[PDB]
Amino acid sequence: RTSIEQRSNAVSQVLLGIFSYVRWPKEPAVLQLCVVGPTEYADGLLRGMVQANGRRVHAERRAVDNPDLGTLCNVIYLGVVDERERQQVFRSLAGHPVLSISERGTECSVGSMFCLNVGGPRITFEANLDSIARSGVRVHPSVLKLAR
Amino acid sequence: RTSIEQRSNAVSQVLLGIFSYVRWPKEPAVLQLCVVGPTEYADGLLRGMVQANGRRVHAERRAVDNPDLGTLCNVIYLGVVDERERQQVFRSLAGHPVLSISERGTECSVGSMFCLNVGGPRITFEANLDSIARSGVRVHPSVLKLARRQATP
Ligand SMILES: Cc1ncc(CO)c(CO)c1O
Repeated sequence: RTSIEQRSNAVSQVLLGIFSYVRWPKEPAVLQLCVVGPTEYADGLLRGMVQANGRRVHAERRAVDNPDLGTLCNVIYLGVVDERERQQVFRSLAGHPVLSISERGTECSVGSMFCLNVGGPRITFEANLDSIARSGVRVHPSVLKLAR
Repeated sequence: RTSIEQRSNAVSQVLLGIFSYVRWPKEPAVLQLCVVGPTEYADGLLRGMVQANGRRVHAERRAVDNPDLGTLCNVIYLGVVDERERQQVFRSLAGHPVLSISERGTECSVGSMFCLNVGGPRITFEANLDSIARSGVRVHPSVLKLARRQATP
């Protein structure tokens, strides 16, 4: 088991944790996760995951310029994108109840609601409170206790 | 246009095509492939592949800063990394017989032997003679027959 694999599984676990604080307006029977753009640590997600409640999380890769990310995805896990691609993605998510989490995120000021920092002894993440507030999903504030 | 999983599967086949033109000085029983950095089209590779002669390609992701990439990997599928990360990677491969292929076309300028262009109707690729020469492996020039046909409607 490589360190990328260990981390990938941790990313899976961190994500499940975050998911538990999120509520969608209409809760789907199967939670759709979309991995968008190049990622290092999404392989665990892509094998599939199940929430504590029993809801299955189905994950697949979708393209940065898929115009239907907002209706096809309940959760976005965002990899390497440039500014024009990131804007494209979030224009698709606009007005839809979509949880967004980015794999990197030096700053986490614009774009995703939560930004993982995966390198390092443990995975940490930051919260973008403004993204959270414009996101369409409800987020229990206790999740911030799990952030950095 | 094409789907992501379609492209990934096609990436597998282009890579197998490229492998077929390459020879390692001491041919291993199992070809070791390392996916390094963030990738969008490597999920197929990571299932493992088999070459026409029946040799298996074992694939796994490895860290950019793994100093033993050159020793642990026969092939590098290079993802989308930064300047410093890339330099680390190729410094690690120096003096080791390693085939390097990049997911994006930008990397032929900076160390990768082959560089894929995945968007479009077919997957095309370009190559760099400098990086090939210093690679420690032999590449038959016929490899560009595959690139040319891929680039042809
Ligand atoms: C594409 C290409 N790759 C490799 C070589 C020699 O390794 C040649 C011939 O020098 C070539 O044309």
